[PDB]
Amino acid sequence: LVVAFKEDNTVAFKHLFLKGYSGTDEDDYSCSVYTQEDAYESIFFAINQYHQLKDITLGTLGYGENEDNRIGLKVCKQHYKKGTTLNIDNDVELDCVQLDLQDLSKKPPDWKNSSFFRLEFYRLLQVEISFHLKGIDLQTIHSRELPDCYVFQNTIIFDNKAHSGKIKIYFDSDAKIEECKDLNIFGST
Amino acid sequence: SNQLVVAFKEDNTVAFKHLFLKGYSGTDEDDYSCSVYTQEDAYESIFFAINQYHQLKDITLGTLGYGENEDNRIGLKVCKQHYKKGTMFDNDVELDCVQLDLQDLSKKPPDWKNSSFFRLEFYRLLQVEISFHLKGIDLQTIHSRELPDCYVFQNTIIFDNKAHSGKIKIYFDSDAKIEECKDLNIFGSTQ
Amino acid sequence: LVVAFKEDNTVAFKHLFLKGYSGTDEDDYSCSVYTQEDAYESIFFAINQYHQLKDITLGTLGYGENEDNRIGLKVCKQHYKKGTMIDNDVELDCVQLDLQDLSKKPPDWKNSSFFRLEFYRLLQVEISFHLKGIDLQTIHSRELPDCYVFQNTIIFDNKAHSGKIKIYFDSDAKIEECKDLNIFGST
Amino acid sequence: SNQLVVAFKEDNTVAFKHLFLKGYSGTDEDDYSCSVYTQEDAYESIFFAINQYHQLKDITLGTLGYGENEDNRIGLKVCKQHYKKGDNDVELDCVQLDLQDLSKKPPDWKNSSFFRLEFYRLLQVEISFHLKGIDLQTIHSRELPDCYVFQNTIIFDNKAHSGKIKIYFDSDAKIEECKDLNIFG
Repeated sequence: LVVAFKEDNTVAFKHLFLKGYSGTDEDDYSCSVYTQEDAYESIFFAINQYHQLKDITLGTLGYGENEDNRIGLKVCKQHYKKGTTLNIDNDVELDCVQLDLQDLSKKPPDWKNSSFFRLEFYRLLQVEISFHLKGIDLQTIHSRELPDCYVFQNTIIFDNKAHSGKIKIYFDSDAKIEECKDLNIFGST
Repeated sequence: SNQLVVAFKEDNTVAFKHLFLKGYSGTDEDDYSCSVYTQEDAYESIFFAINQYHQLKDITLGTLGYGENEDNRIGLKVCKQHYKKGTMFDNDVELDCVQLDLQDLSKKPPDWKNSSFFRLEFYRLLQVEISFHLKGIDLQTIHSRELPDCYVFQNTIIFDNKAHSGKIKIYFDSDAKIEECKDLNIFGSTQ
Repeated sequence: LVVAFKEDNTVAFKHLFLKGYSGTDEDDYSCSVYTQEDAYESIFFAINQYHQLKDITLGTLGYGENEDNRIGLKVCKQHYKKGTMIDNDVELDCVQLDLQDLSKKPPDWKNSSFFRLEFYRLLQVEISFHLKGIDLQTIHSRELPDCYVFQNTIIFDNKAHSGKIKIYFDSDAKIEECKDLNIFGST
Repeated sequence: SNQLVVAFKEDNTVAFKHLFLKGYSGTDEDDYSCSVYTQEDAYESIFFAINQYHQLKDITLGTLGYGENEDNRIGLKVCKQHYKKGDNDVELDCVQLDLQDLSKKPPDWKNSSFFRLEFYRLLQVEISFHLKGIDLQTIHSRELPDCYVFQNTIIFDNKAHSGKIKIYFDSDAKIEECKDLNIFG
């Protein structure tokens, strides 16, 4: 459970998945956005970087299995419930979409034009992207005589819970040692 | 009973500085937010603020809406102070004002950009002042369906050239006050 | 005297004539360049900002008459004489560029043999010009007109020959009563 | 360690970092000069260094010149350490790039199989070249001219395998027996 390996990977993930990430966290969150375009650009950047991860990462990474034993990312949006001037009820509605690698690979990407991604920011509490990545620590392949395999449970949160006109973008990564699943490491062929 | 949350007033002001101040770095330069040292950057900053107001519906991430100004109309007021024309020039200062309605900004091309008002003579310019009202709702602390209180933001952007040193100091002031919502529409909402 | 007006103007001049000036000085010098392209771009930027000063400045400025009652900027270069590669012989070449020379379309000065620098033997390039400015806060109260003459100098120092050129901006302000002189935008 | 004009050695090394490290901010990131988090950035930074060496003549503001290697032929060496795919489990490949190879249009070297890196088993890439420089502040009087030989080395360090490559720039200056090579003028 090498803290350095867990930590060094997280920094690299912030640079890969957070559009415009300056290199240092802004406060408790990694960065923020103040406009609808920047919010959409940041959400779509994270998704497109996951899709193309194979040709981006400089690590010994691979896609990981999710709760259903499938590879892909989940996108959740929490909105205040609407009704029939201020058309909002305090009841929160949670919508989710699972995007498989085939869905992202499709040309044109039909997911971008979905009604799910037409956000209503005036009643939006947050958007949460979540995906799993499997990585190997090669500094222990020769030491242990069996590679230290890690499972990263990555989560990107676009928190708009303040409703102050700024969205705080958080990047969480939970690493856990695991056994090898014989999953393909991006670079190897 | 005090009902204004300082955090909500201040968090919104930070966001307005990002929306209306062109190139705003994220932190204030000194007592003023940012400065400009050329005529182009000065015009670009003036025009950026007006165009951001115009397109606010598609920019803001808050629960905002346009607010009725001092005289009950919708829109933003631009003002310029300048030493009156003379042989190199009390009441030596001349104050010209211009009220731009939502329809004036919506014309494509906005005819306001080509106005003689916006042809500034920087050698005798004291300052330019942009002023507009925004209404906002704190959803985190309403906890009620009807009777939502709204923060009335009395926003002002000042382009101070009173020093005449070659630098224009850009200030952003925002005065929040709790008020009745009074039937004004929240940008992303529909029925 | 009004130090604030002298210093506030120097800050503005650094933003107007120093290409890419970040807003704060780098060390004792304002900024530096590490390539020939950046060095040429910085020299030409200063000159072109002088030429177009009328449509750039936010102050109450005007061009200043040089020591010999002339309008324009002077550009001086210091190159080593053809050495090995006397103590040391340096070739100090100068060019005076009048406002009519800068106004000529196309600018023939850019294509001059003067501006074909040999950086391996270049000690420095120095751009110098005069600007006259008025402090309108001295006319706000009484009717006494306080005028200033700025003796501006931009120096591209390659005297170390270490691969970096240090760019210094000096400005000497002197209170000299104006004589109904031309100010940008006045009619 | 004699005739230690430390200022000249260090002033040149700063300028080298600006010429050969792509996007170098002006100050080192930590113990290394800068880092890269994507394969495209890693390739752009590698190729930027090589292309700046190729065009050094039209870039440098110093009194520089190319330096000869043990080969007695001017050029840069690129080395890559990879884990053997499958006592030594590391594989070291090295190439030399002549100035004629860099000068040919189109540069055929960019499209070579040597430059198709497998980042999952890559430990590091190392560009290494020699540059000769003269300190003109010691020839002024026509007495004793000091010639320096800079043994520059850029390292793209992926030994952590954490997804970030640390870029180190080294420069070893030595006063040598001045063999007055073309000083780009």
